[PDB]
Amino acid sequence: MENFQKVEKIGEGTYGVVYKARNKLTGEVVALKKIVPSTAIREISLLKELNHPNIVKLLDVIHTENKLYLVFEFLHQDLKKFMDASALTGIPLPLIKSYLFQLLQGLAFCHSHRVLHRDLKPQNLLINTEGAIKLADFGLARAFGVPVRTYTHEVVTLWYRAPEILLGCKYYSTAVDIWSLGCIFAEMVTRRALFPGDSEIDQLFRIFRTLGTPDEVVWPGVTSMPDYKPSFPKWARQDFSKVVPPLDEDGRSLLSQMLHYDPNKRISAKAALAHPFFQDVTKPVPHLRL
Ligand SMILES: Nc1ncnc2c1ncn2[C@@H]1O[C@H](COP(=O)(O)OP(=O)(O)OP(=O)(O)O)[C@@H](O)[C@H]1O
Ligand SMILES: [Mg+2]
Repeated sequence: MENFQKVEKIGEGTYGVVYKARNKLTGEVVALKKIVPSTAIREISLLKELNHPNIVKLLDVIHTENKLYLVFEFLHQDLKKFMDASALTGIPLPLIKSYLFQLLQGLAFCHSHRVLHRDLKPQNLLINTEGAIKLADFGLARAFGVPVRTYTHEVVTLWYRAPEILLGCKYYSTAVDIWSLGCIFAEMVTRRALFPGDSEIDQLFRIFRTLGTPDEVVWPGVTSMPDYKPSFPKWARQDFSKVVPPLDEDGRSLLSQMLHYDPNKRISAKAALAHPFFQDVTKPVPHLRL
């Protein structure tokens, strides 16, 4: 830490506080996260080689006196803040599409190396002035554990959690990050979270009320999951024309496949990049005021 000057406190999250800092020798402006168990050091160290332009770069790992400091590339804004700033107008569709496309490329890269994010959400999607968007904190949930409250006792967002996780599947796949991104895609288009649950049962029941209570027809094996109960109410599925209205039929087809109940059938990131929705994809630059 003596090599870094804390410029400001950016925020705090699940695992610790994040500061904007300046490297006192390289001159570099970085984001410093102050979070050590053996398995986590090893796991965090492999993240250093998972480099991709749509993944926030992990520059260095500082393990000192029982404390762990992760040094990241710094981006000027997160997607929650961008959404809140664009609320009156909504993010134009071409930027939504470009962002979704780029995040899918990030996901196909990590997923092809068998690494899952596990906790995608707007705060973990960072943007710059050029039109790029990157996934932040990739791999940290597996490296450290995912607590019900943050280190600041603040609540864990359930809004983007895939239903297999909520139903108690222990070994879920890379399909959980596709569910999350699907949820974030719907939220960019409508300017409202898709499933804002405020407890596990609330989250699950918000899914069931839009997508229909899953059964053995749509998801073979669902009724035998750990937290599955035969007493769950039976709600009908709703039309995506009603769920994300402005979106065209390519968008709606892609989103429903990203929200498939059965994780084995949900589209993978690589097939999603070939969907017809991305046929006219471009890379606009956002209106960003730093
Ligand atoms: N590399 C980074 N560059 C710039 N700002 C960042 C960076 N990483 C995190 N921040 C921002 O700082 C704030 C704190 O992030 P942090 O990761 O602690 O919590 P979170 O993303 O909301 O939750 P989680 O801890 O589960 O990731 C968030 O708004 C995040 O957007
Ligand atoms: Mg984060």
